[PDB]
Amino acid sequence: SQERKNEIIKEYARHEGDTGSPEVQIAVLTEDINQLNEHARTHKKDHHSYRGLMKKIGHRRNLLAYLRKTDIQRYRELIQRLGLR
Amino acid sequence: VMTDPIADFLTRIRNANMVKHETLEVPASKIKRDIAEILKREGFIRDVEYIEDDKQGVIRVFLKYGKNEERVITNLKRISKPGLRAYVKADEVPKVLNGLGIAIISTSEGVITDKEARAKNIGGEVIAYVW
Amino acid sequence: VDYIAANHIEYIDYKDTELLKRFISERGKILPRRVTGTGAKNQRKLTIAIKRARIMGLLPFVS
Amino acid sequence: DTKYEIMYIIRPNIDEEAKTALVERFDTILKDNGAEVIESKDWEKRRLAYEMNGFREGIYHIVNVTSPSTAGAINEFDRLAKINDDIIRHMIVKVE
Amino acid sequence: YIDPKHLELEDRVVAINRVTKVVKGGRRLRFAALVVVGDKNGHVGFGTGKAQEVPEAIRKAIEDAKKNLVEVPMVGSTIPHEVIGVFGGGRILMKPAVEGSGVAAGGPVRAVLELAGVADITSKSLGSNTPINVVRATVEGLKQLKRAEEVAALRGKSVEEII
RNA sequence: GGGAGACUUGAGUGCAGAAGAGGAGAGUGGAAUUCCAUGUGUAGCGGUGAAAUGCGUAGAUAUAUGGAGGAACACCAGUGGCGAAGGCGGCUCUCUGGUCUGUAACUGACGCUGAGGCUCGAAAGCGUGGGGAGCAAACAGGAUUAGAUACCCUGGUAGUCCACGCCGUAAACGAUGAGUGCUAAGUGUUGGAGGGUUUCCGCCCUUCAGUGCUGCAGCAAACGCAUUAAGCACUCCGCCUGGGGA
Ligand SMILES: CN[C@@H]1[C@H](O)[C@H](NC)[C@H]2O[C@@]3(O)C(=O)C[C@@H](C)O[C@H]3O[C@@H]2[C@H]1O
Ligand SMILES: [K+]
Ligand SMILES: [K+]
Ligand SMILES: [K+]
Ligand SMILES: [K+]
Ligand SMILES: [K+]
Ligand SMILES: [Mg+2]
Ligand SMILES: [Mg+2]
Ligand SMILES: [Mg+2]
Ligand SMILES: [Mg+2]
Repeated sequence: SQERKNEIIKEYARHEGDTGSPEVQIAVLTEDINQLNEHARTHKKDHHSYRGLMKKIGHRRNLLAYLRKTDIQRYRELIQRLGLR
Repeated sequence: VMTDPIADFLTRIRNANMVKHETLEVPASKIKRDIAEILKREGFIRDVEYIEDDKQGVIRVFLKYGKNEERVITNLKRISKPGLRAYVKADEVPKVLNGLGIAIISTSEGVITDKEARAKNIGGEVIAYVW
Repeated sequence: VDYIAANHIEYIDYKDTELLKRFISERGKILPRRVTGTGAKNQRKLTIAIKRARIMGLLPFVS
Repeated sequence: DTKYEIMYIIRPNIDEEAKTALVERFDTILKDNGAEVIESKDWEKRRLAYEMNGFREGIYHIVNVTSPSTAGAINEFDRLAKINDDIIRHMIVKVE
Repeated sequence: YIDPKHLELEDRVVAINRVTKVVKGGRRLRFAALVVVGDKNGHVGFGTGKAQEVPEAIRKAIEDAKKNLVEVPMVGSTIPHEVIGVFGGGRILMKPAVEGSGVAAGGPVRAVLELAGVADITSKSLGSNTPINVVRATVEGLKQLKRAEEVAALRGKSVEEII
């Protein structure tokens, strides 16, 4: 849902109008990952959609690594907010 | 993804020279400008001009062809590469085609030709050969 | 001549049996887009509409 | 929401009263399961291109409806239309 | 182009190959001869000639080589600078050598260089040894050779400024 | 290289659009084969290079009308489209992935490759339970032949289909790893974008991304490749070192 995406972006935006940033992208990626995990658990055999999920997971991990390298405090804060490891 | 802009610059010159294109354009950098001016003052190129943009600047090179449209620049080669950096001590500075060519070298005194480098009695990184 | 473009219609309802009948040959077989002069995009839309019409009985499958 | 168009064929023999009852029953089905019927109509009465369920004739009735994609109104309508004998064949298509 | 006339040309038979064409009856033997004709002063060329007889094949090759004469830059007793010439599988490397070192080359390359007049040079064939291809590769390298004066004129600098 | 900053072109997000046999789930449509029932009808039908086996007076084949069931989706269909690969072709709906073109609001190098690992992976095959029309290893019979454990013919089980789980191999091929940039053109085609006309259609021009064909420079042992390089360059990975043994 684009409306769900927009509200998530507003919540996690570093400032007003910041559509693209590690935190925003990671938050949006995490919500899509959770929704797509539900989809996969529903359809074990949708292997192509699962590949898309894995691409999202890899991209999210790369963004998290960059954020951890750049600002560890923001990294800690973001993982706390999103309930990540 | 580009990993050696200097090597890409040399390749652009070689390809344009092969097709006898009049000029070529490359994204600009301090090292690229040093190389371009060395070629300029060595006579391997007709002229160099710099264009200012918002990204990184653009450097334009005018290829030099003699009478009968002969290519002055026979070829160019990248010596020191990201995969394997190359450094030479003062007595190791090479001569390209027994001096007919040149070897662009970066030293503590800046990017200079092999002739100047061995006149100063200093080594450095052998960026490229040209002849 | 691309009839769809000439008529200037962007939506192809599968109910317009009159419209579909000019894209199916006798016996109900669909016509090549090269034969009919129609474009690729319009051809795909016509194919879907004709198949749906066949299913709903607006057009005959064979003969 | 997502727009659906539903064209279904009622058998030629049905009485007008029975046809009205059938149409009203299915309209109630759509509304209760969550679909908002923006329009319903009897499109036409046409001879079938081929015999269907032993009939050469039918009454094509259209129902333009709108509903959320997740809502199961369309699914329940399809199940009930298959069950019913008065309707011969139904087609549901998303419309832009 | 180089005019063969006015040049005191001399020839050397690099190789004579016995080549066969299979015909309905059997074999049809011919001789293919590779020859190098040079002037011992910087002009050299190579030619090929096919004929039923060795002398005729050599004569044809010599005429062809005269038509294909080329000139090679030479500094002192050696070539100006190192050069590698490739033609097909052939691949020859040549470097200048100090005075008196001789012509350190093998077979066909010796003929080409000696005929061209070079006296002190080092060589190595890093590719195939097929005589025709190595001779062709040799001349490619010799053409690649460049003169200090021409290079200086091209670059617009004096020869001293170049060196 | 390290550290401290700055930047937006690479990268990604946002916003606006585009096409698609991309995938998974549940339904559904007609053609056709086989079988079943019942009519009409009488001696063959079927098959081969030629024959025979086989089916048929217990009425076959054919023919009309129905009914059953399984599998695949004619026309469209196109060096067309989508997919990382295998692969994906009736139609409808639900869930879902990716790609492409605009804009330049957003972060400011966050990228490329990627041993070891994990996932997918045609067909055949294995396990469990169903399904089974057609086709068909094995097998039976008839032919052919010197022989015929085959090719041909008549039947025909597993299998081919479905659900879950193994298997992880193919000439899994473009017999061409991935990323990036640069280097004549000509001509088709797919999806966009912009403009100049055009009443609209359309025509013409520009440009981005695919897909083909021809063809410079260059490359190549040759065949040929040639902006979809096998050309010119850089980064990372996989792999090769005579044939057989293997
Ligand atoms: C039928 N006559 C043949 C025929 O003319 C052949 N040429 C095609 C011919 O060829 C030959 O001349 C040949 O050259 C080969 C030789 C075996 O036989 C020769 O005689 C050959 C003659 O006998
Ligand atoms: K029904
Ligand atoms: K989609
Ligand atoms: K099985
Ligand atoms: K394949
Ligand atoms: K061995
Ligand atoms: Mg299988
Ligand atoms: Mg058989
Ligand atoms: Mg293998
Ligand atoms: Mg293209």
